[PDB]
Amino acid sequence: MQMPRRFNTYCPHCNEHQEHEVEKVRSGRQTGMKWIDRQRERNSGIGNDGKFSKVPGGDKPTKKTDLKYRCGECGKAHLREGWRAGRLEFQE
Amino acid sequence: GRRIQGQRRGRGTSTFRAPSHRYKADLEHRKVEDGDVIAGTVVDIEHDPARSAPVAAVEFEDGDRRLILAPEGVGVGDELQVGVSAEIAPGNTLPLAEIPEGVPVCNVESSPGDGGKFARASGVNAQLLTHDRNVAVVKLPSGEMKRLDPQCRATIGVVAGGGRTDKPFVKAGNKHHKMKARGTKWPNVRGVAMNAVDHPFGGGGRQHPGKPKSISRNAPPGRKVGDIASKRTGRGG
Amino acid sequence: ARSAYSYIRDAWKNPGDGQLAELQWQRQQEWRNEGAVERIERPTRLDKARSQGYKAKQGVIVARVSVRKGSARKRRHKAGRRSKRQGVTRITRRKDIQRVAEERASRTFPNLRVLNSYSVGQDGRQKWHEVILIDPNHPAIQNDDDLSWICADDQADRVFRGLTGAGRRNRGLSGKGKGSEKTRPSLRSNGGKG
Amino acid sequence: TGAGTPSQGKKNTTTHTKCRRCGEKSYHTKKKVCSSCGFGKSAKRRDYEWQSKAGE
RNA sequence: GCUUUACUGCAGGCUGUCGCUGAGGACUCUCACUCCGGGAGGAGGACACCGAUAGCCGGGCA
RNA sequence: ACUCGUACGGUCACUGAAUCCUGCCCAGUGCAGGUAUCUGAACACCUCGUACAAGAGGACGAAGGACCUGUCAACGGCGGG
RNA sequence: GAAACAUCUCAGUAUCGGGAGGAACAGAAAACGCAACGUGAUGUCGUUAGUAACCGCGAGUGAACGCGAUACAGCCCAAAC
Ligand SMILES: [Cl-]
Ligand SMILES: [Cl-]
Ligand SMILES: [Cl-]
Ligand SMILES: [Cl-]
Ligand SMILES: [K+]
Ligand SMILES: [Mg+2]
Ligand SMILES: [Mg+2]
Ligand SMILES: [Mg+2]
Ligand SMILES: [Mg+2]
Ligand SMILES: [Mg+2]
Ligand SMILES: [Mg+2]
Ligand SMILES: [Mg+2]
Ligand SMILES: [Mg+2]
Ligand SMILES: [Mg+2]
Ligand SMILES: [Mg+2]
Ligand SMILES: [Mg+2]
Ligand SMILES: [Mg+2]
Ligand SMILES: [Mg+2]
Ligand SMILES: [Mg+2]
Ligand SMILES: [Mg+2]
Ligand SMILES: [Mg+2]
Ligand SMILES: [Mg+2]
Ligand code: NA
Ligand code: NA
Ligand code: NA
Ligand code: NA
Ligand code: NA
Ligand code: NA
Ligand code: NA
Ligand code: NA
Ligand SMILES: [Sr+2]
Ligand SMILES: [Sr+2]
Ligand SMILES: [Sr+2]
Ligand SMILES: [Sr+2]
Ligand SMILES: [Sr+2]
Ligand SMILES: [Sr+2]
Ligand SMILES: [Sr+2]
Ligand SMILES: [Sr+2]
Ligand SMILES: [Sr+2]
Ligand SMILES: [Sr+2]
Ligand SMILES: [Sr+2]
Ligand SMILES: [Sr+2]
Ligand SMILES: [Sr+2]
Ligand SMILES: [Sr+2]
Ligand SMILES: [Sr+2]
Repeated sequence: MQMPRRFNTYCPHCNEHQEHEVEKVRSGRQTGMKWIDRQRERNSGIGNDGKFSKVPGGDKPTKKTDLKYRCGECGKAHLREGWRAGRLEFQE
Repeated sequence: GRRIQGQRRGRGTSTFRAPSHRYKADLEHRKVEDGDVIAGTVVDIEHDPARSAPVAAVEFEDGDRRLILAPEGVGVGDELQVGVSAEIAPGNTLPLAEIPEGVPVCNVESSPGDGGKFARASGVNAQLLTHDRNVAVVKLPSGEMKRLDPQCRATIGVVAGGGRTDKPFVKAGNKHHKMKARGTKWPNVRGVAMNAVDHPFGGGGRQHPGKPKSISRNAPPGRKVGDIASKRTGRGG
Repeated sequence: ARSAYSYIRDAWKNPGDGQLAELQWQRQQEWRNEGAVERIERPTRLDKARSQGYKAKQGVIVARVSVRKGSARKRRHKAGRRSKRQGVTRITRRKDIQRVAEERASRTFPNLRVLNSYSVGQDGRQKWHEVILIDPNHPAIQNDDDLSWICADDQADRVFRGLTGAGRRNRGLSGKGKGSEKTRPSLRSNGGKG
Repeated sequence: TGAGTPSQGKKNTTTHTKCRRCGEKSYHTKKKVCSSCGFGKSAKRRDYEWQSKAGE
């Protein structure tokens, strides 16, 4: 479906309606310093590693919209509930 | 599964061992210092149970009765010389440097003074080709050009008992007798005729191998069967 | 002023530097041709020996022992084992090479008792340790106010029961507080969790 | 030839005999080792923890 | 029990790297180390062996 | 162990006396050789980060793989229109 | 056992190798960290507590400091000279 790049909607930070910009959530790179990364190093030895021996699962036929709604004046972003869309293209 | 036949081999049990107690001599070259004044007379010609070829019994000048690897045309009464200044006659042992080019040689050493490693089986010979101050190129019975140290000793002539492979065994009984004198388990049951538990090619409703016969070099013992690291297979092409 | 001993100590802080580098390169050639346990008249590291309890007295013996480098010489499982217990290569023994050296020495000398030991280097394939052993039955030791404790019946086979300094360190008994909950008073009393 | 009654007839070999150390008829006269006390194998007497129930 | 391109692992083989290990991206040397030689001495040589780790193959085995 | 053995050897497999013979196929799988280029781990090295460290990135790149070739008395195949 | 099963669990259990004693082991702080102007070798008992902590964060696993007791005991080298 088609989505407008810029449009007027509510801002939970400013507490009033402002012109928001829509952007797709880009995956932030991992540090490899969280607890789970340290547990992967610790709990891995001879033989099977339990949960750390599992490989990433499949995909759903259609993913939900992963979007960021950036405010035009205060410059802060907010997250919303996504909806199933096979393709999401922006207008302007 | 169960360990394959080739694995039971290495354990060195009775069935796989050679009848060493029935063997005559470890046919090595004599230990001379430097001088060549070591010669001997051939007393007898005996049969060697380890190689199915004849072996000459020689008595040396100092009184040492040793069995030597007999070349062709060596008889009782004949004098054989061992050393650096030795005569270029069939049955004499002298280093590769002193032996002229184009002369068939046998019982060649790998490292000088080992006693002879190459060209020892019935009727075979090594061919001495090139000379140098550093290297003596010898052409081994397989057709390989072996670069050797000129100080490596060797006996002149082809090994005795030539043409052994020419006559067929005809019957299983003759093979039985030959094999009872060697370090080999005989008869040979095909893997394809065994159970899956016993061999990689075992099993099936009919007799055929499981996967293809050409196995990798990196294959572990128990799986390395069939055609080991074959560069090619078949006759044609 | 500095002792002559302090110089043997300072040389051994870096066994790959100076005159000692050349000394060890020469000595190891003779050591590689020596046995498993070789009794020596005098210690290679006098400072360390004396520091550990050695005295130039009767009944005080020193012996150099060579033990192989690396992990456990483990045989693979011949029966059913879960993936976690199927290893061969990465398994290491719980006793250190120094403790193996002390035990081998004590067996070569059944009448003597292990006092202490120290490292005297290694090459690519083995490690060498010199073990100070004591004769509990010699009167030269039964009358020594510094060493006569080793003569007591309860000090019999002290090395095999882990009563050596290397024994006590390998048992995790160094720390008196945090971290030594499963090690003191013994590994066995704590259900073998140390 | 059956593995039962007809194969029992060839049994005239002496293996297990009275032991010099323990007195049991377990000294294998061909192996020179006692199956009961371990004479010929060890200086220590043959004993195992499985000869009794675990908590006994 | 058995099979395999089932899941997960474990041996084993191949290969890089570190230690042993030294002198003057290819090369010379000899002093460790290896082998041959009864010995004198010869071949090889900082490689190989061995210890450690990494990648690949890996129903040979669990 | 083989081995008091050394290619006329002995290891690993297939077929199964003699006689007449043994066609075509290397695409897949296997094995083996080669490989400009691509891919390819760790150590060391360089950048960022941290008064250090974790960590992120780069350069280099072994076997292996991609790719090419050889091979069926190697696993096997020899149809429909 | 986890109602399968691989980590986990059974369990450092069964079993095996070596060794001492009448009891063993431990032990006079490179401790603790109710953070203190505080405690003062070590075992053990009660408690702290199924607490903190671990864990396909599943099933399960699981301390310590302190406190109340028992009994109490502190010492010897290496080196300097
Ligand atoms: Cl989206
Ligand atoms: Cl044959
Ligand atoms: Cl002791
Ligand atoms: Cl307190
Ligand atoms: K289990
Ligand atoms: Mg011979
Ligand atoms: Mg033939
Ligand atoms: Mg036989
Ligand atoms: Mg057959
Ligand atoms: Mg059958
Ligand atoms: Mg059947
Ligand atoms: Mg099989
Ligand atoms: Mg057939
Ligand atoms: Mg067939
Ligand atoms: Mg206790
Ligand atoms: Mg040798
Ligand atoms: Mg299986
Ligand atoms: Mg048939
Ligand atoms: Mg269950
Ligand atoms: Mg579950
Ligand atoms: Mg537990
Ligand atoms: Mg504490
Ligand atoms: Na851990
Ligand atoms: Na002793
Ligand atoms: Na522990
Ligand atoms: Na079955
Ligand atoms: Na093909
Ligand atoms: Na169940
Ligand atoms: Na089951
Ligand atoms: Na777990
Ligand atoms: Sr860990
Ligand atoms: Sr693992
Ligand atoms: Sr799907
Ligand atoms: Sr020899
Ligand atoms: Sr020989
Ligand atoms: Sr088959
Ligand atoms: Sr053809
Ligand atoms: Sr004893
Ligand atoms: Sr029968
Ligand atoms: Sr009988
Ligand atoms: Sr015995
Ligand atoms: Sr016992
Ligand atoms: Sr035929
Ligand atoms: Sr092909
Ligand atoms: Sr007190």
